Amino acid sequence: DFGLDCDEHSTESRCCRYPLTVDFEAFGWDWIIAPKRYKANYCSGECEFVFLQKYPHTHLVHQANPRGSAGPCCTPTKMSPINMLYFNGKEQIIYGKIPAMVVDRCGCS
Amino acid sequence: DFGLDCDEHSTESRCCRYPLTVDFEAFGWDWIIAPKRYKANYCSGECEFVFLQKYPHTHLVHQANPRGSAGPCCTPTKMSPINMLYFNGKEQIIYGKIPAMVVDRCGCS
Amino acid sequence: GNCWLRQAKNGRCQVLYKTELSKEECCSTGRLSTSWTEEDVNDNTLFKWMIFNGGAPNCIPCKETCENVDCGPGKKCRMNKKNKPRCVCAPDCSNITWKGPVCGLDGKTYRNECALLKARCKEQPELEVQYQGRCKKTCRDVFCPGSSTCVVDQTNNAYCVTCNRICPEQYLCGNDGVTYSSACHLRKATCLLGRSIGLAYEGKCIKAKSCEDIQCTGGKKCLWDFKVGRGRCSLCDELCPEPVCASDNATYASECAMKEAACSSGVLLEVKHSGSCN
Amino acid sequence: GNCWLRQAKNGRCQVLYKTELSKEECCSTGRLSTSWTEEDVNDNTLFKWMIFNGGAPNCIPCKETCENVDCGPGKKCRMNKPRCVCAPDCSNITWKGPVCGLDGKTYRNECALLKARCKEQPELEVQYQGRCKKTCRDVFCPGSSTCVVDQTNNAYCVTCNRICPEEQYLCGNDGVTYSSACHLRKATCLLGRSIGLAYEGKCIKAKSCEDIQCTGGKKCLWDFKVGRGRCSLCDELCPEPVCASDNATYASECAMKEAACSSGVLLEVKHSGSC
Repeated sequence: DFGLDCDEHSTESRCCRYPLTVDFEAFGWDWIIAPKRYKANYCSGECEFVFLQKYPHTHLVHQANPRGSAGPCCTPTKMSPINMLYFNGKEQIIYGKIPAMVVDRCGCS
Repeated sequence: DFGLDCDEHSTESRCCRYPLTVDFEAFGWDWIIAPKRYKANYCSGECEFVFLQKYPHTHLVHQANPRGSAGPCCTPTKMSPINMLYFNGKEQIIYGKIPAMVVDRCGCS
Repeated sequence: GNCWLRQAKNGRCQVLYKTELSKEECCSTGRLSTSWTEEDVNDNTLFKWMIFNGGAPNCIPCKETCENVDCGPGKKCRMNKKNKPRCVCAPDCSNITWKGPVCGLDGKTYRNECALLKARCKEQPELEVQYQGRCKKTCRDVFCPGSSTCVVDQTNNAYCVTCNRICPEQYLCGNDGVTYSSACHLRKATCLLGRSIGLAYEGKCIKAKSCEDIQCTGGKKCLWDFKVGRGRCSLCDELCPEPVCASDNATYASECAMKEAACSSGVLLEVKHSGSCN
Repeated sequence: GNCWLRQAKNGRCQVLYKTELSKEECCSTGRLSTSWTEEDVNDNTLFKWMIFNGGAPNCIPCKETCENVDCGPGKKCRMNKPRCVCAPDCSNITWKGPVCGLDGKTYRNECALLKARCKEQPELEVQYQGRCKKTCRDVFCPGSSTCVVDQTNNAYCVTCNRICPEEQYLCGNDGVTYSSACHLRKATCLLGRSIGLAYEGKCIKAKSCEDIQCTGGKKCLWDFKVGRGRCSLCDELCPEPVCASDNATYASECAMKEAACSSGVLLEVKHSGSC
């Protein structure tokens, strides 16, 4: 409830999380055994005023408006791991939990 | 040792942390007793390839290039609080840690 | 007033969504947590409350009860302990014929398929049954569904997986002394074997009689396996931070220290068992 | 080869900074942790090692001893690998004893506070000499600063803004009318402790809550100890037990506040723990 989820049917301008399936075979990640595909999701949309901002720093910097400071951008504020079975660099079969593969939540930073 | 720090005299194109002082009086945040000023810093610079990316999710979304996805942006990957003394909404003197006021590290997300 | 994505546990509004909206506009969807505040205030006042006072006060939740809440697929609305509507996992378990435990992809045994579907919904969105029954050690009497096949990981856990049966038509030498024409081929054969074979070195296998016959590359060093009479190129670049008995029948303080000694001496060492050889 | 921001604890390279450059290029700044790998490889292979294998192997640290390292202002290089340690200039400090940091913590001396500032807390400075104190009794603030206490009675030396721009009347819990928030804050600051806002508008000589009309979704709470009311938000929820001023025990401080809000009776904590 900390973020917005959208889909293809949404008409949402704000920073929002959308669906996306990643298919490893199609990406060239041929060392992965399982899973073959997974829902990674992604973040998209606008960051105006302080909408969807969790950190006071963000708007403090925007008002200070210093040189080189771009506007805030829509970005993951929470990530989740996925469990994978894959071949390591020695071609051994390894089960491991791989951090930060999935976006759980999007916000403006 | 996880990020780059830069000053006005850097010729660093990549995502980097730069200094910035925030002055609460100048901002008109007049409920703040102390401190009057602090070092907030800010993030600026380019994010190409997989440079300065901590999360594998970032480049995976890039490869897929779904509608609405913007390239990775240079953003805080680590924030710090500051101790503050201020008047709360009841005008009581409160000491507290205010989270995410300072950027410690910048990265491409 | 202002529209917020949530009422915090302290009861105040957080996560600004929109400004200058009436309640009717802010609350016009089925989204569970959306909340509203009446007051329109200048920026600084807003910041004052959001940052230093725990959120905007007089936060009014759009949904006071389960009426009109749209939890989405496989979820239902139920009032919680603090009397607030909540979306809770309610998977349809109605068409499930298998009644016993199941082994999830995560390698964990679930009580039954209904419990796995709950964990999928609650925590692990990529969770699925990989095979029926409890999870197993070794592939003995593991019968994988359909045309998937059994392999074990580094801890002897059994998984049912689909082997990449078709490689695209970079030589490697496996620790089995077999030359493979690519990674894909070595991986395919590994999958069919059901356990790691392991990469010995890049290029074609040679009938080495010692490490002198093997020219490692990529900053690797040759380790000789005296048990099988074949060599192996290993990185030897890892640093070390439970004593083990190695295949040389010596005790080392750690599996990591054993690897350091293997690397130093050019002799392949494997853990025989835990604790001192003596 | 590839240039990396650091060598991890496992010895492998992490945090990709630049690709296709030579050791001398990568290693050409004063950055302590920068590291290099020789092999240029295709993208997927690179991702494979970074994500699934603990980083890029055969990581070669640029700086293996202290020579050529730029630790920056306040710090100096020292072998532990080489490491940048905090070494503030203390040779110029006159005061010798404990000091109270702006963070409210006592430091053994100013030099220790300096090192903590360099190491952990960039905003850290001395607010007054000696140990941090409870209450403002015998706290002698330096310069133009004055003492105030926070919600836990800790003393701070601060600079009480004394300039207010002369419609926004407020009634303080002291029964005094202030012409603005700025004035109430100034008086509070001068008093040395919270006075607090009773309600918007000028104070009225109220005899009960019926005499006070709260504004903006607030409820009147009557203080029977002093015979004055205040308007409180009463909007907070409760997600150690206390003994309240009604001499009753409550499961929590805001359970107490909830009871106060329902009854219209101001309640304060007498002490922590059951009555």
